Amino acid sequence: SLLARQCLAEFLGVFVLMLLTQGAVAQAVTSGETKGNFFTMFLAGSLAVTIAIYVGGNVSGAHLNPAFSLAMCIVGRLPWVKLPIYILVQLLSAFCASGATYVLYHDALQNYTGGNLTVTGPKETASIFATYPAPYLSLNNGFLDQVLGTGMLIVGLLAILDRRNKGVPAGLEPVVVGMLILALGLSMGANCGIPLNPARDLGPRLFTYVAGWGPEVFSAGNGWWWVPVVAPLVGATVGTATYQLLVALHH
Amino acid sequence: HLRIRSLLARQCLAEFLGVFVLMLLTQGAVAQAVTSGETKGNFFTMFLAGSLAVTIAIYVGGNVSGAHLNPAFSLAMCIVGRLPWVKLPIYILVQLLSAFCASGATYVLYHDALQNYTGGNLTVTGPKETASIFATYPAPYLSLNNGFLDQVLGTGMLIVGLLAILDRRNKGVPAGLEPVVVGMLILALGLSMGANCGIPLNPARDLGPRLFTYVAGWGPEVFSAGNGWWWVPVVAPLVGATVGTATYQLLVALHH
Amino acid sequence: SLLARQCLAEFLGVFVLMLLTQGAVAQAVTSGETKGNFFTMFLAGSLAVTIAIYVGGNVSGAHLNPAFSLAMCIVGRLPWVKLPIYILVQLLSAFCASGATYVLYHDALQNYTGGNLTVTGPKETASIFATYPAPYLSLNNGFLDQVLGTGMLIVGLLAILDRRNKGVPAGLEPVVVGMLILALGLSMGANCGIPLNPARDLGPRLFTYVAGWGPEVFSAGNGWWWVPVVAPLVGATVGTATYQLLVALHHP
Amino acid sequence: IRSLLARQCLAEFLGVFVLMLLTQGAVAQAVTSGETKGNFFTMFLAGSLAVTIAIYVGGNVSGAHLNPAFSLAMCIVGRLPWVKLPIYILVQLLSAFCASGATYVLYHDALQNYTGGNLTVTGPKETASIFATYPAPYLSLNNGFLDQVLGTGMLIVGLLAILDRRNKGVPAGLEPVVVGMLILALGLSMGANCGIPLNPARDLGPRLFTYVAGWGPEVFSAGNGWWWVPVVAPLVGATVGTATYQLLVALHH
Ligand SMILES: CCCCCCCCCO[C@@H]1O[C@H](CO)[C@@H](O)[C@@H](O)[C@H]1O
Ligand SMILES: CCCCCCCCCO[C@@H]1O[C@H](CO)[C@@H](O)[C@@H](O)[C@H]1O
Ligand SMILES: CCCCCCCCCO[C@@H]1O[C@H](CO)[C@@H](O)[C@@H](O)[C@H]1O
Ligand SMILES: CCCCCCCCCO[C@@H]1O[C@H](CO)[C@@H](O)[C@@H](O)[C@H]1O
Ligand SMILES: CCCCCCCCCO[C@@H]1O[C@H](CO)[C@@H](O)[C@@H](O)[C@H]1O
Ligand SMILES: CCCCCCCCCO[C@@H]1O[C@H](CO)[C@@H](O)[C@@H](O)[C@H]1O
Ligand SMILES: CCCCCCCCCO[C@@H]1O[C@H](CO)[C@@H](O)[C@@H](O)[C@H]1O
Ligand SMILES: CCCCCCCCCO[C@@H]1O[C@H](CO)[C@@H](O)[C@@H](O)[C@H]1O
Ligand SMILES: CCCCCCCCCO[C@@H]1O[C@H](CO)[C@@H](O)[C@@H](O)[C@H]1O
Ligand SMILES: CCCCCCCCCO[C@@H]1O[C@H](CO)[C@@H](O)[C@@H](O)[C@H]1O
Ligand SMILES: CCCCCCCCCO[C@@H]1O[C@H](CO)[C@@H](O)[C@@H](O)[C@H]1O
Ligand SMILES: CCCCCCCCCO[C@@H]1O[C@H](CO)[C@@H](O)[C@@H](O)[C@H]1O
Ligand SMILES: CCCCCCCCCO[C@@H]1O[C@H](CO)[C@@H](O)[C@@H](O)[C@H]1O
Ligand SMILES: CCCCCCCCCO[C@@H]1O[C@H](CO)[C@@H](O)[C@@H](O)[C@H]1O
Ligand SMILES: CCCCCCCCCO[C@@H]1O[C@H](CO)[C@@H](O)[C@@H](O)[C@H]1O
Ligand SMILES: CCCCCCCCCO[C@@H]1O[C@H](CO)[C@@H](O)[C@@H](O)[C@H]1O
Repeated sequence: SLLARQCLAEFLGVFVLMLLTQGAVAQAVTSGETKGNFFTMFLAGSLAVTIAIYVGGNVSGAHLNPAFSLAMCIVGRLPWVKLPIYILVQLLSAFCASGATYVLYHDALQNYTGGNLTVTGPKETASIFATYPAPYLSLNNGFLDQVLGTGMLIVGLLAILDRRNKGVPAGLEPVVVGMLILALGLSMGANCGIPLNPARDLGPRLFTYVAGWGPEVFSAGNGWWWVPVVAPLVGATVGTATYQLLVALHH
Repeated sequence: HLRIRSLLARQCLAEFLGVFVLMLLTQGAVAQAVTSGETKGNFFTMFLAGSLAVTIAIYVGGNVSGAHLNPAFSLAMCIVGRLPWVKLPIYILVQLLSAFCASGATYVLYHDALQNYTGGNLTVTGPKETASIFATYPAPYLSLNNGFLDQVLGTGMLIVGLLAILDRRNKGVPAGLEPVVVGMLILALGLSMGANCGIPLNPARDLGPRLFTYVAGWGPEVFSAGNGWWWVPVVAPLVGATVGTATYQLLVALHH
Repeated sequence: SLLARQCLAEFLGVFVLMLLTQGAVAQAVTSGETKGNFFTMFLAGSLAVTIAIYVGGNVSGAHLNPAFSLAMCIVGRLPWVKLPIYILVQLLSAFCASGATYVLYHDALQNYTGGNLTVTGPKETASIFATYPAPYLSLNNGFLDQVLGTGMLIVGLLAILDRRNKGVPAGLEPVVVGMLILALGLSMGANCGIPLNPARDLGPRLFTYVAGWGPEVFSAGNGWWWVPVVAPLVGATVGTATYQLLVALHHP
Repeated sequence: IRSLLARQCLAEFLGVFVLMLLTQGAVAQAVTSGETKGNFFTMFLAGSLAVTIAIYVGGNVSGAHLNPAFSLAMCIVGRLPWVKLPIYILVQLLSAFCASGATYVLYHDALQNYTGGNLTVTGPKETASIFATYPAPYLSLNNGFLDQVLGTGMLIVGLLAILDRRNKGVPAGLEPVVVGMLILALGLSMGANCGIPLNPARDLGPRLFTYVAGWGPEVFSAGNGWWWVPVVAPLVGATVGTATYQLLVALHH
């Protein structure tokens, strides 16, 4: 079954993406920042994307991201009827990787918290799994952040995926994508941590909702949960339109 | 039916796109470090991000063969006869405009963080100054002379490298990796000669955003600060590109 | 017959691997973290794998790791009867490279330790050579940690080596492996370092046993020493069986 | 320039000059900023970037040598005439001396601000080590000599292996990048004892600069007379490294 094969690729790639991304936050948090910090988190996040894109068969393979799946539907490369299935698989995979992360870091989490799982405050561990905005950040500014960041990402991915573009060399495309993730992380990561990917954010938030952290994962940050869902989708639409226009202006 | 037939228009669009990306990533990383109280960025993160921005922007621009992104490089391309002189004012203006616009986007991207960091007080010098998010300012100890030399050298070295990567009489680095190697050059320059004044090496990258901060809340001190520093990142890199290009060219002439 | 050349490549590669890896820990610990830290240790271990793999003739050359050698047997690329030879050579090279590190950092060890060679305290230097778990880590968590990390490394190496995949540009395979090791170190290095390699751990632990640290190197961490030996082997087996199942799933 | 030796000397001067500007530049950036613009990691990283840039400048690994130790290796394998060895070393030495003056000028204002004009070799505000290397205070001469024999021997074996057109190694056009990875690995694993000068010209030439440029004879007496270890020990490392490389090739063929 082709759909099944496509679904396997999404599940595998999102799983590896999420393990490495979340593991790097758990490493920094539960170690008191003696084995990780903000830079380590951004770098491991960009290496996670490089590796996951390889796992998924490169940029032309798995999407790993509802935002990118939307972009593929817009340009005609993925049938609209398959979009919910992809997003479902990507969400489930991120949910499952959060469980793997929880088990990988069980002793470290227990040691750091004494078993007290919190969303805010000095020992909070909710942000190992999903993102939370900086304390100063309004919903509007956060929405803008993650329209711009995701639209930049999407235009970069589409230009790499576009075979008529002379860009990066065969077999290195995931490495350059990793470079862009790093650049975005270090230049646009301060407001709310470049989730850039609604499955990357909602799947794990749901995991922490049911695995001990409770409803505050949805009320925290002024109801922040829906911004990493909606804004990347807006960013993918605007980014796909921008890219399609640029192509039209060029030939 | 939307195809741009004019070559000049296509070239201008590339300048605009590449400079815009270069400047968003470059200024964003300074803003991230500054506004976060250095908990989300720092000097190293700024130097690394600025060299990543160059790599990414040169890909966006069509590799080193495509967009210039830099009035100093555009001068070099004229000097070696690859850009008609008459197009040079057009390129520089589009570069300036793109950098100005990208500063606007940075300002909107970091509005809440700026307000929180400054309480609304937009200063150019002092513990909480934020003008250096957009344009570059010299260390307090630096004279114009030393600052001038610093930018002549940094920019001259950059241009010579770009010329060597471009020159097809050389063996060249692998196709599709030029931008990565340019990025590595930018990183090296930032860690070895970025202390005096933040290595702008690009008049558009500096003046455009300085003009933005002039009108967007920082006032005329952006032009008086540093003993009238604003003109050094304009003139010195152009002097550096001229000396670098002349140096590259006789070296080549010297081996023929 | 290429057995002797195959052994030489294992010995050379492991030796560069261990010098660079251990040196970076010694540089960090011994300088009071003024010339190294957790991050340079993880990055140095990445560079070391990249350099050692070039030295060993790239991913299809020296194995450098009992867990990869085990994977080569399972998939039928290394004869089972050579597995004990490769592991022995890998173990011996890691033991010798620890001697080289000790000599390299002789004055710095004495300055850091005043001659007191311990495992566990504030001036402990045993973890320059072999890996010890975080104080909170149970043997269960540490075992799972190594099984997962090594399994991920091995799936990555299999996919790079497998010529049915489109591949990574020729002569950059080692650089991409190094990026995986960096990713593993930053995302799952906190529990017990990322030995990922039985010879890289047991070889040097044997060295510290006889070179001055004593039997504590085997009782510390609730008898930690066997976990970096057995867990990467289980990870190699589980990763290999997973790579082969996925693959078979895409064939008839 | 019709003279072959002339063009070869020019290549050595230009390569070493860039190597030194970038290498010393990063130490001045870290020291004179009070480590707000650089630190130990930055110095190691910029050192490794300087080498790959300078090796490009020189025409890749099969171009300029940039290093008395590597030229000795080239003489031993017959790829460079012995009678040209004192010439190469002298040009490498003088390039490093000239590059140190460029560093002093580039960082003139930063140096005055940091020292108040008192140039010292030891103590809280010493600036001598911007230009040349000094050993960790705990290090004996013997241990530093071993440190530089091993570090340089490993560098030389890597470089010979890359030069050796019989080896499948790095993609054409990226050999200087992999050498720079090597220099970073060496800096992070073996840079604590005395930096990783690995290069007699990189060390002596700058030391002679600071000697005449205001730091005085103490650059030669500091570190229990340390100055000759980064001169002699890389030469022994190159010799040992070259024999080792030749042994290993023979062991395969
Ligand atoms: C664990 C660290 C590195 C693992 C790297 C795996 C690289 C090989 C992946 O190839 C792709 O796998 C997809 C499944 O996801 C399939 O759809 C298939 O088409 C194939 O082309
Ligand atoms: C799998 C899709 C289902 C996800 C739905 C989870 C969101 C449930 C709504 O939670 C509420 O969100 C408000 C913001 O609207 C917050 O103010 C807060 O009070 C919170 O209680
Ligand atoms: C990262 C943002 C940049 C995305 C821009 C996508 C534009 C695609 C350009 O296509 C190329 O345009 C040339 C003319 O310019 C043509 O001759 C032809 O070669 C065509 O294939
Ligand atoms: C993040 C890395 C992205 C790699 C590939 C992006 C570049 C692909 C298109 O580039 C170039 O767009 C220029 C406009 O800027 C045009 O002039 C056009 O001729 C085109 O060729
Ligand atoms: C780190 C950035 C430094 C700038 C890179 C310089 C690019 C010039 C590439 O051309 C050639 O690369 C060849 C490899 O084959 C070498 O032989 C060398 O002769 C040179 O002619
Ligand atoms: C429209 C593009 C040009 C941008 C701004 C033009 C120059 C602004 C000049 O400002 C003045 O420059 C003097 C010279 O350094 C300083 O001493 C100080 O008096 C400053 O107030
Ligand atoms: C920092 C480095 C910048 C200086 C650039 C020096 C360029 C040297 C001139 O080119 C060289 O001319 C040789 C003979 O004319 C050719 O055989 C070929 O080798 C070519 O590469
Ligand atoms: C700084 C790293 C530079 C490395 C440049 C290339 C290294 C070449 C390694 O050669 C390999 O040596 C193996 C012995 O270990 C042998 O098995 C042999 O087959 C050979 O292929
Ligand atoms: C203590 C365990 C640590 C290393 C693992 C040892 C693996 C032993 C495998 O033996 C081999 O099994 C093959 C298939 O099972 C058989 O074909 C046969 O060739 C036999 O020789
Ligand atoms: C489950 C997938 C198993 C795939 C394992 C087989 C890997 C193929 C080995 O590669 C080959 O190794 C040679 C040396 O042995 C090299 O010289 C080169 O020719 C290379 O192509
Ligand atoms: C740091 C990440 C390390 C993982 C490297 C993963 C294996 C790379 C093998 O080559 C890749 O094979 C894929 C499967 O065919 C293709 O999709 C193609 O794009 C190609 O590049
Ligand atoms: C050259 C390598 C030799 C192989 C090393 C394996 C021997 C390890 C045994 O440790 C023993 O653990 C005891 C705990 O009961 C200690 O009290 C003491 O008896 C010690 O001897
Ligand atoms: C060639 C491999 C030989 C290595 C043998 C190591 C000796 C075994 C370690 O001794 C004991 O292990 C116990 C449980 O593991 C610990 O609780 C502790 O009491 C320790 O002293
Ligand atoms: C920061 C500046 C980066 C410039 C990189 C320049 C790389 C091109 C240098 O090519 C080589 O120049 C040698 C002179 O040194 C000559 O011998 C000649 O044979 C040529 O092949
Ligand atoms: C630090 C690296 C150690 C150097 C080891 C080099 C000796 C191996 C030489 O033979 C290797 O094998 C084949 C011929 O033997 C070819 O592939 C050849 O080009 C080389 O690869
Ligand atoms: C080719 C140029 C050679 C440069 C070196 C020549 C000067 C030697 C330095 O003099 C003395 O060296 C003694 C030997 O260690 C030290 O004890 C120390 O007191 C120092 O004063």
